[PDB]
Amino acid sequence: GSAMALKVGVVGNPPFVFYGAFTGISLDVWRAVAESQKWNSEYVRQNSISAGITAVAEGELDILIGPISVTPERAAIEGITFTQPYFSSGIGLLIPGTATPLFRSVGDLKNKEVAVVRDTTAVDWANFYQADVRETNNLTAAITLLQKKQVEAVMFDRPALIYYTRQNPNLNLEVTEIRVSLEPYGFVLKENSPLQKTINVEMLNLLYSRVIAEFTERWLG
Amino acid sequence: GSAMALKVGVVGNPPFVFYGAFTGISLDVWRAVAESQKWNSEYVRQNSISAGITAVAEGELDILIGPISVTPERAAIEGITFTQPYFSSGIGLLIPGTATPLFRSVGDLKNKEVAVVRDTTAVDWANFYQADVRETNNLTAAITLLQKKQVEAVMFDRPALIYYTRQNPNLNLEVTEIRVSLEPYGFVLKENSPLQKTINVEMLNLLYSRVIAEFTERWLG
Ligand SMILES: N[C@@H](CCC(=O)O)C(=O)O
Ligand SMILES: N[C@@H](CCC(=O)O)C(=O)O
Repeated sequence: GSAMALKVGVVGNPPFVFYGAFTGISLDVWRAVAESQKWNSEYVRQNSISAGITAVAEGELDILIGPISVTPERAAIEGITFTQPYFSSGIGLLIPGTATPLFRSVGDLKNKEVAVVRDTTAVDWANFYQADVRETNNLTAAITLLQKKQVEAVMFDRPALIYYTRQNPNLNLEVTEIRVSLEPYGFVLKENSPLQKTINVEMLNLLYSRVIAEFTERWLG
Repeated sequence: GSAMALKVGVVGNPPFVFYGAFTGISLDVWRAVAESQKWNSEYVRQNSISAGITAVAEGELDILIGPISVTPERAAIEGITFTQPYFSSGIGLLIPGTATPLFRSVGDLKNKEVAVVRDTTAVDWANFYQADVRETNNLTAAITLLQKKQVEAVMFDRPALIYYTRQNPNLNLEVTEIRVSLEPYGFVLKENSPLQKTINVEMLNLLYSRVIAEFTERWLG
């Protein structure tokens, strides 16, 4: 097809998004949608979810894809609308194997030095649970702070934390059973976008046919 | 407030919707949204989800509330759009206590006489799993068919089935551990509705603040 390409902003971490050029669960979901419509895409990495959402509202992007948590604050941003969610995720905690007795509930987060990645929902949850929040630029940085000793835990999306531990079994880090929150992931479109219905219908088809589950199993099963 | 009332279509069964005038989890969610905006409502019972969706598309209703499963086929209906989902439900099976050994998986549904309520997602799931589908007008009718012997099971939303058994412990009916599907519940608005963002933001607030969980616990905890 020689039709104008949709400008797709990409943000997020493994296993939902990997940067080569772009792969992961979120990319698999988007590509299945685009292919079903024979649409062309032009991918543009975004610095953060906030930057990406503004780019969609300002018309610089047609859609923002990735493991984007659907939150009240984000849904309130003028000019944008979320698609139906395609994944139900949880925000968890990564800690040293020796610290497992210390982290048994969210109440245990109070006053503990917790590392979080900037512009992620974890920043707000860590503040809400009264932790000693230490913001970092990326997950690697947050985990490097855990490997040193500045922090006692890293709060971030559970699938990303589990994926990380699986690439570094040598580290002896553990993802607690604690679920700080349950959050749905969705894509972001311009409000009243003429693409909204088509995208929702296709994402729902992928969801109900268990195709999204297959994508997830390929990266985290 | 003397502002024009929003026309709210109501459809569904307990514990999400009860008909006096209207109560239940779905009504609690909607009322919390309306109250936060100081909106006036005018409730109109709908015969079915399909009828209700058409009424929203045709402008007869401003919104359709209830335990409405967000499906690809419904999302594809012209002129409407679903809100963000507010509940994650499962479609289950109600069977006699003596039949528990017979229903251990969806594969066991093949050729079994299954009762379903017309215009519910269960009709499609029962057909998909190759059951001997017997459509009925309402849940009471489907269960009355189970109490007789025309059917070997009733396929319907799990929370409604559990609620039913709890009002009739004398019956000795059991809700199997089988989950035929996992489906999100949402409300239906007119496509590009000027109410969409406000409604989504409020429903998300209720969700994240655990208020929706409190509503559910009040009727099924
Ligand atoms: N789900 C997180 C982002 C997770 C990630 O960057 O992988 C958020 O929406 O803030
Ligand atoms: N969730 C079902 C309806 C359940 C009910 O009527 O209570 C559907 O969307 O078909």
